[PDB]
Amino acid sequence: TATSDLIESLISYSWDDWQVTRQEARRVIAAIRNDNVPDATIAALDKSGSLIKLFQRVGPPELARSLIASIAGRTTMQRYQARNALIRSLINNPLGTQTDNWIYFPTITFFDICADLADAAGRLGFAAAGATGVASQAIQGPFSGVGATGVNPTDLPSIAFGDQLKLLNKDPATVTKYSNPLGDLGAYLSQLSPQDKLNQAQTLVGQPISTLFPDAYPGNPPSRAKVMSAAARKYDLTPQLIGAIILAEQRDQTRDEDAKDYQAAVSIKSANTSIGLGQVVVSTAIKYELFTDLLGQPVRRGLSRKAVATLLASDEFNIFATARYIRYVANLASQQDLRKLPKTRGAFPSIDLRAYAGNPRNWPRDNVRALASEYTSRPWDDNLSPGWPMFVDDAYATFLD
Amino acid sequence: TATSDLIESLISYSWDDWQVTRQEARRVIAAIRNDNVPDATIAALDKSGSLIKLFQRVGPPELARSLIASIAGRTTMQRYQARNALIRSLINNPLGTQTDNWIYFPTITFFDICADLADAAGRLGFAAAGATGVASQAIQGPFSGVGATGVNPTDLPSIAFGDQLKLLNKDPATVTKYSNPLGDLGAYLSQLSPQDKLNQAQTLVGQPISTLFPDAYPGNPPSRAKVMSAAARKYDLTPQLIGAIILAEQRDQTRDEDAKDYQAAVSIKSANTSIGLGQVVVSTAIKYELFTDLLGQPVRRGLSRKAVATLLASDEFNIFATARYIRYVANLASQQDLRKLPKTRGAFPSIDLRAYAGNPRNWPRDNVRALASEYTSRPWDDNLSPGWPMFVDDAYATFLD
Amino acid sequence: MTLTHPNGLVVERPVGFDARRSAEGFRFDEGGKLRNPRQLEVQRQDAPPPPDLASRRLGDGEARYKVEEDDGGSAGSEYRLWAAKPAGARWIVVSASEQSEDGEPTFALAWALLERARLQ
Amino acid sequence: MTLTHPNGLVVERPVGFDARRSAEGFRFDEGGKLRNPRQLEVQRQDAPPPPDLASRRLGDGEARYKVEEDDGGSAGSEYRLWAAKPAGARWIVVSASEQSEDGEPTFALAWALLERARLQ
Ligand SMILES: [Ca+2]
Ligand SMILES: [Ca+2]
Ligand SMILES: [Ca+2]
Ligand SMILES: [Ca+2]
Ligand SMILES: [Ca+2]
Ligand SMILES: [Ca+2]
Ligand SMILES: [Ca+2]
Ligand SMILES: [Ca+2]
Repeated sequence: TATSDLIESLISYSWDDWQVTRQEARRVIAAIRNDNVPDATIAALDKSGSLIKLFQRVGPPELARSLIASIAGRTTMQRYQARNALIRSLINNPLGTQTDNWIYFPTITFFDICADLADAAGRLGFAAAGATGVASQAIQGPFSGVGATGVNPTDLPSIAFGDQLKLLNKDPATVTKYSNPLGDLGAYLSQLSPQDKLNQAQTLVGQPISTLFPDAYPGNPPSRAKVMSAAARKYDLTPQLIGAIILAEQRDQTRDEDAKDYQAAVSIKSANTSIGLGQVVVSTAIKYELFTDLLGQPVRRGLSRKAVATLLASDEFNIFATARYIRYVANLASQQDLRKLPKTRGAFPSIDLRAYAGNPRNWPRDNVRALASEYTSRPWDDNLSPGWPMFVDDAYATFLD
Repeated sequence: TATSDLIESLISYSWDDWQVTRQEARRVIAAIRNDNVPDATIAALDKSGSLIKLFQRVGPPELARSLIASIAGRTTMQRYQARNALIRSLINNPLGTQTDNWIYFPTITFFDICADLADAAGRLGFAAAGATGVASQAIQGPFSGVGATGVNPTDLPSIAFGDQLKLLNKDPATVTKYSNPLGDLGAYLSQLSPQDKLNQAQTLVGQPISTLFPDAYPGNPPSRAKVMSAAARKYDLTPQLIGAIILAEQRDQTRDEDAKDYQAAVSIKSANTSIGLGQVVVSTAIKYELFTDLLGQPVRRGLSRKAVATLLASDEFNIFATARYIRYVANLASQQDLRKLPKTRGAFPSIDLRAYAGNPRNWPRDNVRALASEYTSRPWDDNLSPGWPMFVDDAYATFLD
Repeated sequence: MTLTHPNGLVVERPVGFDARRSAEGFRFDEGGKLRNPRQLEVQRQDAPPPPDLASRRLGDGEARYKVEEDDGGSAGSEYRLWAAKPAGARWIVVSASEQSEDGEPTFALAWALLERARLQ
Repeated sequence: MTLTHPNGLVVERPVGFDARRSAEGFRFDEGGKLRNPRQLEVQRQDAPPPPDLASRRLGDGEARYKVEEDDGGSAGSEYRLWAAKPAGARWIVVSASEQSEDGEPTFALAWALLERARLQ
């Protein structure tokens, strides 16, 4: 195709041309993204023996990520040829895309996450680009994590050696610095006006997702809002429920807590921390297969624990993980018997176990309040969080209006 | 040859047999070492096209390391042919031998080291199998390093993680733990009987060298004594002088210092520590080319800083480096103005600068003392170790008997 | 400051908690409307501990303990301490819970409550 | 105990070192017959430190410090310290030697001998 030819001249070597420069590489990735006939283009490049060449010559990992991601995401019936071509490319130089943030995804797996992700996004309706709504500049205190900030947890500097040490000794002044920032939840809400509350909510939802696979998307990455909508649809929730859960979490999250969240999960300890937007716990992600709707079974099976923890620091994966687990908790409650749950009926007299089976629009406000308890803690053990239900409930008010 | 044929059967593929068992490889590495016409065997293997097959088929790094080490040092005429075949077999950046301890040696670099080493031991006289003289069982405290122990620093477990951090934080109690174990040197010597002293000396010298290239030698590794002898001959010292410097080093050395010594040299810091029997500083090994006599100019140039720090933990390379550095220090002293070294002569008045140019047999004892000072510290800056001269002299007397 | 049950149990009340005397002893819930509040519980009892449980010196005496861990939520896993020391022929028991994201909690408080408890 | 030169300088001797005074002031060498003895030295200087000196906030005031490094022997590299602090019209200088294998030495003892050192 036209795009095939352009790429052939950009990657082809001549007597006076022996490298695919950094700029020709960018021209190549641009040409792939802006192509109207991606499948034909690739078959062409395969026919010419230049498909393999393309993967070997676009060189620095960051560029190989864009290339690999754009081709994984845009190509339907040619995916295999592309994938084979890439495998065949990894001999000699098997480093590929497996550097930096992507250190835990084997290059071939990075391809596969990108392909599945682009499929999911189109099929579930979050492929479309999002206006670049503004993010907070906070770097400390409540609401300074990725929710407020758009700064991805895997992009945060490593915790200094002094601190990692005090953090191993369990020195509380330090465990503070790096744990949940709020104590009195009620007291915190008291400081926010109706407007400040609204502003946060908009800050959270209006941003493009902080994603690790930006180029799996046809254009710019979607708004979080778009992604929450899509996840609400899949799990019979509402995007306002989801946002309330997440805003609650992001209020009780700091930038340092994001750092600790991620780095403790991929360090030797392989910690079972709660990560990302919705504060999903690593083992729970795996145990309940929270990526089911974005990743094929084959791909998920191969995922290391540390890869899963990295995926949770990608906004779309965390949003879907959060939504699916909420629909889990609600479901688990529909099968419960309220008689055997005395303290629960005590704390939320209007609670309605049957209604949980369906949409949150037909839920009593006490179903949200109770689910809030049973999200920050063990689901339906008759042990309730005293302060989280009012805290999630407030955020829900802000989203409902 | 008889040997080429046996090998040819052991590595040949038949119908429905296309793998070389681990048992087959061992018989091949065995058969090689038991060969009386190893040059003819090689040529008879290349004449069949079996020689490239050989290197291709023996795959696990531990066995490839034994096969390559063995052929590199039993060949003369046919050595280049084997090296040719090896390169040919390195198709697609295989691992080869470049795993584990040998991770800082590219496979051609491993072959090229066994070649020079095997040749160096024949030419210099340390090829012959040493008695399996026995090592100490100690795992901490003075005299528990490799000199006492036979346990290579590169086989030592990684330093516990909590500890790594404390070291990075320059924690006194922890640096204490991984540094020189001795404070008052005189006290140490008092608490030893002249018979304890004699046993440390025998244990140091009596053991087979702790070598990274065991199979480069015709049979078992030489004794440290044998290597020390060859090294004293080469630089016009005596093995007693070499021994006394090393024994004093090994007394102020523990297992935990052996681990700190190497791991800090090849961690991200690329540290400038003193490593191995003679406690040679990594940067000093390079600056003064302390392996000149075992490896050729080709091989040496290629060597990464970490390769050098890894060679420093190979007893024969260390002993040769140590001897060379000593002759250096002595040399640098024969070029000196005693009148411009007032502290030096104050402390060792019988010091005879001229006679440092010749053999230690003819040095005044005060010359061994002053050279000790100027081995543990800057050579000839007219600042002295107060303790190290009496400490090395004591080890010297023990060796002189 | 110092609580004295009618059955002999005397414990020191953890600073910052709601004291509330139960049947066999006391029950402390952490003050405030917190997301992840600590729940403590001392009581007296004639029976011995459940058969087989880790030991450990608790100051000058023994302590029979067990730490459960379960799935929780975004706040971490549920940790339940169960601890009993001998008070002569009888036993003082402490119970405790709290979520953690960062592995097993110290339970510093629950232990200082078992350690300082007494009968008479 | 607490040395006090005539020229105004009053320092607190480091445990285990040979107190020995020189014209400008004091000198400290480490007792024992050590392989790698530390060796400080304090003086009351007039002329100010050369321009290039780095800074660290030592105590409540600031310190102008220089740090040398040279090839040593098997005890590691030579490391000479150099630091001065505002002392009225003049300065109180600390001078400290040491070999090291593990990069630059902390100099805890050379800093404590400047933080404490005052003038009459
Ligand atoms: Ca080009
Ligand atoms: Ca949090
Ligand atoms: Ca968390
Ligand atoms: Ca619960
Ligand atoms: Ca076979
Ligand atoms: Ca040492
Ligand atoms: Ca050392
Ligand atoms: Ca010196």
